[PDB]
Amino acid sequence: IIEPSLRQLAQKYNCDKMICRKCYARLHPRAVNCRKKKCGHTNNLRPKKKVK
Amino acid sequence: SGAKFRISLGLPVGAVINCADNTGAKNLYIISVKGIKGRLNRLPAAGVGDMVMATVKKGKPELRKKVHPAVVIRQRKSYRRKDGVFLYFEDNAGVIVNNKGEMKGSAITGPVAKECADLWPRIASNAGSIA
Amino acid sequence: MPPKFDPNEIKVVYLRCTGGEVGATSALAPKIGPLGLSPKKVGDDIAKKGLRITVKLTIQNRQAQIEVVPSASALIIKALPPRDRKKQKNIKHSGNITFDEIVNIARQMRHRSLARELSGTIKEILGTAQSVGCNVDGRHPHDIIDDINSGAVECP
Amino acid sequence: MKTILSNQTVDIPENVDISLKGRTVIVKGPRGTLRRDFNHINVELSLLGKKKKRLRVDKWWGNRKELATVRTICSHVQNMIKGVTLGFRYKMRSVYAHFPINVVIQENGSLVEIRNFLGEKYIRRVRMRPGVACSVSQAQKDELVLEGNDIELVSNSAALIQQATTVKNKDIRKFLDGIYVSEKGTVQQA
Amino acid sequence: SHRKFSAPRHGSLGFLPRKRSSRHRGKVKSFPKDDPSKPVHLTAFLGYKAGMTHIVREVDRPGSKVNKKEVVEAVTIVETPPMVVVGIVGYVETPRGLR
Amino acid sequence: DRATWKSNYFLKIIQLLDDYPKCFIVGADNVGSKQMQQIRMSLRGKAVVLMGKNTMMRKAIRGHLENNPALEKLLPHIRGNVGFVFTKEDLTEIRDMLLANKVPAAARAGAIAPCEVTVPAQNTGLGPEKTSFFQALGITTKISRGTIEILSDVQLIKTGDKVGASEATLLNMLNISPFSFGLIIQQVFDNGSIYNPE
RNA sequence: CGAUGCCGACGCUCAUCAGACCCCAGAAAAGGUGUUGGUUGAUAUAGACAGCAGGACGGUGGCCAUGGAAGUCGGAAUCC
RNA sequence: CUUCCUAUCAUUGUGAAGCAGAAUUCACCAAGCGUUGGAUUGUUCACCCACUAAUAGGGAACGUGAGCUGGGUUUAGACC
Ligand SMILES: [Zn+2]
Repeated sequence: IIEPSLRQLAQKYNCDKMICRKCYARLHPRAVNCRKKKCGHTNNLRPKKKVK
Repeated sequence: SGAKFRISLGLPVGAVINCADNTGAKNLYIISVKGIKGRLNRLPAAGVGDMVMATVKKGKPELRKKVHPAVVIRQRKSYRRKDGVFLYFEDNAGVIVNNKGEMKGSAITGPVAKECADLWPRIASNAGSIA
Repeated sequence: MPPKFDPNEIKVVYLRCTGGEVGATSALAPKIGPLGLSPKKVGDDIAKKGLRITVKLTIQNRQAQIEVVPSASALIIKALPPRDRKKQKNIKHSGNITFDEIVNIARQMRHRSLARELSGTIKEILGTAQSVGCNVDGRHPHDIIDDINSGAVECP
Repeated sequence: MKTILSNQTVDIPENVDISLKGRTVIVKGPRGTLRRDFNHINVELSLLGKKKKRLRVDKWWGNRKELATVRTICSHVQNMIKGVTLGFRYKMRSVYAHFPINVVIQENGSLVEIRNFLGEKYIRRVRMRPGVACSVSQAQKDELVLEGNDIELVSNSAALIQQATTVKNKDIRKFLDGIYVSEKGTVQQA
Repeated sequence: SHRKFSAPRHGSLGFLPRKRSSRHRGKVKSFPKDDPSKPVHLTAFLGYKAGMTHIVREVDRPGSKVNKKEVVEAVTIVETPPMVVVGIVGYVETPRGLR
Repeated sequence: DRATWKSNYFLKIIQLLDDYPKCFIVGADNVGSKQMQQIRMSLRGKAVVLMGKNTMMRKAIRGHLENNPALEKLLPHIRGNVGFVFTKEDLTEIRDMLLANKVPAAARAGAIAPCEVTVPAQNTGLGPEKTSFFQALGITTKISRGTIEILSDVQLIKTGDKVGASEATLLNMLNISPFSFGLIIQQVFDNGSIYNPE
């Protein structure tokens, strides 16, 4: 059984992320440049798609 | 548990083994053992108690000319138990079966190797004598 | 009420649409009612122009669906040759439904929103709460946003 | 480029004495002592005033990447001030939707066994960093508490037991369970 | 071209000065590591291989299809008369190696 | 800031002082967007409310130029967010009707809590819901006498404690706040004759 | 490998694939709040950008589309 | 029969979904380890039956004739 607060606490670590469209990294939610040098710090970012 | 300790595989692809049930077949023509990954240039071999695909070459016209799963009951190659007795029957044998693991006929003639009766309980139900 | 009429203080209100004709929501009165043991039967009684959508606040004091059409003027202006689809009537009126005096009644009964000076500020609201002809003929609010002092003390 | 000076001052409380052998700041408070080595970082540290009122860091002739460490030296000391006077508590909650997380503290402050996670039969044991003590919260039904006088060892040792319970080969946005940090306070706060 | 059909290799290259041994007896190349908690004891012995023979025993592996049954198992017989100590040698660690 | 926005800010506040005879210094402390809407909805029946970010600063440049004199007696008193209300009302009506409302506005995430609330073991209003949101942090509450009754009575609410995203939400439906200031007045401007509320 | 074993001048660059000299055997369109310069428009004591201080407000699921759209296929519309 | 490559079919570690689980598709470090038995054709290629974790692609003078085979090209005999 999961509770209201806990779920939004869990969603902080697994569900509110930014993803880099060129290398599929998992960025922190307020980033506009990727982190890895294997795509060139690209700024093509999209939110990690939230479930149905 | 699920132990099936190695028994000397003695029927390579091409073996023609007498059918042993009442489905009306008389010869199973092994095409490929089931579960063997093999090596470059090595015929798959089917031991005793190993599901093996087979095409009846002489019998009921209904059965002939299609691929039926089979199980090898008695093999002629002397195989070892895990107590040092080398049991080997008089002829190759087999029986048609569904891929769900249960017989098509309902009357097996001759003995059945104890290796099979431990593996396919459906066969061990109809076995005349588990030799 | 929602699961099994739980022991609580249900006085639920919801924002419901499509009065009159069913629309494509395929429902008129309830949004959370039927699963709460509070029937939509009496909400259908109020459901029976405007052939079109509204916004409905519905009140459920633990057993009774007393559906109230809100006293917002736009919800009542419209309700008072077939009014067919794909209009595009510029804007929704016939041009002679007396816009300047439908909004007299609204100004005197709408007292639950939109900070009011003397009633020259409620008239700004309830002419802009409208979407039938958008502040009689098509001049939209463009420089009418200072009359809260120069037409409010001269509103009555 | 080539900034002639950018400095920073660390006002330290009066209950604390800090000594430094060049670049090895040793801070001591009500809860113990902490030693940190700032080597290969090239900042000159000074200390002014009676009772050691203020620590002053310094940095001469520093370009951009070599300049941004003057504050980092300052910022860690604050955590070495706070960590020794107050002392850190990192509250962390166990989310479970399958069936219970069975965490038991096998020893004083280590071997935090985590049974029945997602139904697994594996006993995921984790050993905390030295000097970080783990206790199962008497205050709430499902929380651990990590107390320690150093943020790097306290915070890291929390990331382990959080990371040591990771769902694999499943929709992460659906299997929301594990152990996740919640609150980051101090031992005595207000 | 490439090999038409893939295949595993023959033999093992990890054994590849394939030639006669210089020794005649085994030369244990690395003794077990000493855990100095244990009381002192020898590590290796020197035996002679006589032949082979059968054996029969029970077996109690839980879950095996052979549990609590007889098994026959080919064995050797390494005749091992007691040795005789005659000499002592001391080794010192050197950055080059052992001396 | 802009220029037209700045000149409009000059234009809006300068007219409202002339439009209504006098203007009161009422404390417009931290309060919700719609919660302070009602502050403008309550106080306007014959009055104008105005919150200024840079309109309120012209008091300095006006005070030097001695229009509506002596604003230097009132310039550095605006530490904290107090505000002006352009009314034809009087000194006691502005004070009491803004005291009377006592808006229980919704708080912010990640704030601090200098102000405290006692947490008794009775019912204050908790409609159809589950106690699980309280059961998140170990508080278990029963359901009796209508609303959910929080049986805990200890001072759960202290000074300076950290408020999480869900923490302000709980106090919202209980309609209690750690910032219970309301609207406060102690300074009056009356046509050059500076006063305090009478 | 004969010659800087000048206490050579001013700078730029971190590469988990650095770069290193005519013909020459050292690849591009495109990217990078990596870093160091430049050009242009702004804003700051009618005081900045942050952060603390409140949030996507309400008439309102406006009216409609009915294509289901309370911020969404899509609508002359689309304000207070 | 040996080795090598990666632009990876399967295996170890991981990232993303219009990803509930099962199966899956896009991608990253990655060549350690595997990538089969057969009917027909001289066949490389192709198409099929069967099993399998998958039946991925290639190079080394289009590897390899003082290693073999000589089936087909491609001498001389012949027939259409
Ligand atoms: Zn990236």
